[PDB]
Amino acid sequence: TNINYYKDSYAASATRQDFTQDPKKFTQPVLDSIRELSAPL
Amino acid sequence: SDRVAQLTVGNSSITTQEAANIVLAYGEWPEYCPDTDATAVDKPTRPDVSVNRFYTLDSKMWQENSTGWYWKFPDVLNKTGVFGQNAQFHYLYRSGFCLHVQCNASKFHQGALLVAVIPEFVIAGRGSNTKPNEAPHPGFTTTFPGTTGATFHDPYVLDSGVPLSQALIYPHQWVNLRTNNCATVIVPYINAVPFDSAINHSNFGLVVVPVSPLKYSSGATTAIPITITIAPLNSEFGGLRQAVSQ
Amino acid sequence: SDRVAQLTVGNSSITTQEAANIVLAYGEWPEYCPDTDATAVDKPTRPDVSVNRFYTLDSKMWQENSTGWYWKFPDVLNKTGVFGQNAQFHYLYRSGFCLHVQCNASKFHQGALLVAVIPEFVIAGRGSNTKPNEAPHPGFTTTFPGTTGATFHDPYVLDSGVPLSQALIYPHQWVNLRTNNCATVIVPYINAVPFDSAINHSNFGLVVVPVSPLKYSSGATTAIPITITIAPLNSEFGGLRQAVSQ
Amino acid sequence: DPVEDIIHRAISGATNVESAADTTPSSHRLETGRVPALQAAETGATSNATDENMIETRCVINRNGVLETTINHFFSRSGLVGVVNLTDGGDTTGYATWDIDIMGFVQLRRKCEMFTYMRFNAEFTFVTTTKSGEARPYMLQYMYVPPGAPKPTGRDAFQWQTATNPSVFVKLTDPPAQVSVPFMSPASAYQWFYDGYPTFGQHPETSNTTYGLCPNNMMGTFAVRVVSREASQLKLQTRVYMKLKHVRAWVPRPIRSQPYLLKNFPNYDSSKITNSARDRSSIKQAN
Amino acid sequence: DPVEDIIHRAISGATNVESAADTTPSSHRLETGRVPALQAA
Ligand SMILES: CCCCCCCCCCCCC/C=C/[C@H](O)[C@H](N)CO
Repeated sequence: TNINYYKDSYAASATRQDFTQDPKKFTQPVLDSIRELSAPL
Repeated sequence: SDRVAQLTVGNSSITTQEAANIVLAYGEWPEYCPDTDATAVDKPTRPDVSVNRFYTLDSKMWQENSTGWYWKFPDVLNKTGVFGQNAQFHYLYRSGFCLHVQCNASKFHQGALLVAVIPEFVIAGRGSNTKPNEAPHPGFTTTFPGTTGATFHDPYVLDSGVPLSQALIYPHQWVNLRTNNCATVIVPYINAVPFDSAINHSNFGLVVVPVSPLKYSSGATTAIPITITIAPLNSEFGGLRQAVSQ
Repeated sequence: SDRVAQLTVGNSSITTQEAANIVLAYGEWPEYCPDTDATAVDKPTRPDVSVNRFYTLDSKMWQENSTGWYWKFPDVLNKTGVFGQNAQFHYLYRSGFCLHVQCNASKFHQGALLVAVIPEFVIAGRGSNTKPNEAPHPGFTTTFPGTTGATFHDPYVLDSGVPLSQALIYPHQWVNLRTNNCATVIVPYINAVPFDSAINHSNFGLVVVPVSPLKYSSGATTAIPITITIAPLNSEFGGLRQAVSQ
Repeated sequence: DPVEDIIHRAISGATNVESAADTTPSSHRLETGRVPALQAAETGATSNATDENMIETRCVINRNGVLETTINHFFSRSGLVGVVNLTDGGDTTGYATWDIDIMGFVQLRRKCEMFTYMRFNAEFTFVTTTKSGEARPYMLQYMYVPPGAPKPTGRDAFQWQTATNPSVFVKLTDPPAQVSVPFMSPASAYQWFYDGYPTFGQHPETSNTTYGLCPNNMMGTFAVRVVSREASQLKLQTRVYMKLKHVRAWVPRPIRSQPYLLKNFPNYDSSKITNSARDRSSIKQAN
Repeated sequence: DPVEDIIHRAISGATNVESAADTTPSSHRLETGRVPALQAA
């Protein structure tokens, strides 16, 4: 419900927050899925 | 099943017994540039089998005191192969790389190497001088060592003034002599621009640093070479002109 | 798949690469005492995570001439941990044990140990005297050695006057240096009574006897420790009173 | 159809998570060939071993908020990117010029250098005062000079007419001046590390000073004067703060371990290497 | 329900056998990975 006083959108505030995570790309960048309960090799 | 594996691209093939899985950097595959992301209007060339394939570079002999080595990828391949010729005749370049590092050793050897793909890897000058005009700058041949590669002076900071302990934040794989004899990582094309010049810019470097040193017993084989194999993958070129190698 | 394994109880965990399966003594699991079998009318306490968990004792160094060792379980744990404190404040005790023995060695070592859980294991006096008043009796500290354990004088009879060859009639497992590096056995609570005092009575003993001796070659590691880990499992206590340790 | 060979995803996905993860009750396990503890660090994947698998846990429903750690709240804090000294009375002079670089000094530089690529808008705030800290009712002019625009050659120069170059007129006693800036790079992201050269040609091994520089980061110049026909006698200092908003970040990287010797270059002194840690007495005694 | 963690067989069975066990006719086997002889003591 924010407000912008100018017609240039980059002058606005922090806009809307967001929650997004996919650590899977940093944590497990592996091409064969490793089941967490089973032996990796 | 997971240990054994075979790659193939072009007319080249690699087989491994003792390999440990495969690293796909940042969870994305190499792709051709989409129409939306494209900017330059010329029709790019896509050579495929003539360019995309495994290229093997000269081998590094790893010794008890070895400090590590590094390479720059749209460098090492500029003077070699058909990939190198397209790179000299074209102003624009895009591709990903499939990377493979290989070190054999006996079950009586011990040690560990850290293989890492570190984008926009910028080596630094070594000296205490704070004045910008007299400050040392790290040579041309130290920045782009070419096929022969360059070695670290002080690997602990990676020559970048940055701690090696945190290098695990980069797509990386260990080659541990007791576990696996090779390391494999696929890198999609990353940069702030859709295409970029191959001879000027180096997208990413590779770092093989011997974290735990090399140790063995008398009578064992002393010479332990390290060999790297790189496959330019899903390549594109554009901006054709006369050959400029430098 | 069967070789690798991991236990867990309480806040403690054990992992093994080379383990060979698991022995469940007499085909029954540890249980709480059923209402029908119960006799004492007080409400027993069931501490769970504070008591049930793996406890590691001091390690025995196994030497070429080693004759074997033994322990008594509701003994070793009476002076250690929270399990030991409940045992001194309570007159009544019931529980089963999960037992794990661990001996590492290289593929160049050879030998075999016999791990066995032998209920109501009663050591005997050693001497030729037939008169009951002058006959020797085997000490206090030989009967209940405590955490430090005791060693056999003549393991062939198990100090009980009984042949060791027939000790396989007890829940048992071999640890063979070429096959497995550890032995694991789960023992349900057995006795002629639903509860029994922990400090007076020893339900069962453990026997690690080096059947085939320890042999290796010059230059190999000489020191070969043996370590035992025991988890009191599914414990119960009753008859609260002031602490009696002896 | 006439020739066949001419006839010819990702891995994961992002989950919206508003709060920290919970914990579910678990109990003892005794069986074989199920081992969450054993991992392989060689594969390059971090340990997927969780709490619930390792030991016995209770049921915990976690209400702790994860919001404050987003990159967009992490750079929402303003910092000092440059400070320019203006003396209108000394000799001729009359103007001050500051080439825009947010690498000028440390704290904000060290934050932005843990990512290789950043796209964002910015908000600049100009805190101006006397060398003595006092404020006096003088009017100042802040003119932004995009790349290729002619720089002011003096206090009376025609450069200051500003028919195009945006300016800010503010008196010195007034509240600070604050403006929003868009993302002006000719590329699609700022990049704090460029390995390569801006131009073609020969690259000497004696002085490489061309190396490392990325032209896409050059935003031009910020100039300041004081508006009068006669030269005022005063000394003046202008601190520049910038919020960093609407931020996106790519391919993170490690923090700087070593003190920064230079503004544009990641140089360090190799004799003084700090060994980021604190020294200790042997091992196996913790404090 | 207010707290979750407070919210929480054998192996074999006995067969009645009146007489000793019988024997059933078998023949030669030649194949792989079926080995009743190899045991682990
Ligand atoms: C009235 C004055 C307004 C000034 C507006 C200028 C805004 C500049 C754009 C944001 C800053 C871009 C990021 C800076 C890049 C680096 O600091 C250097 N160029 C590289 O060393």
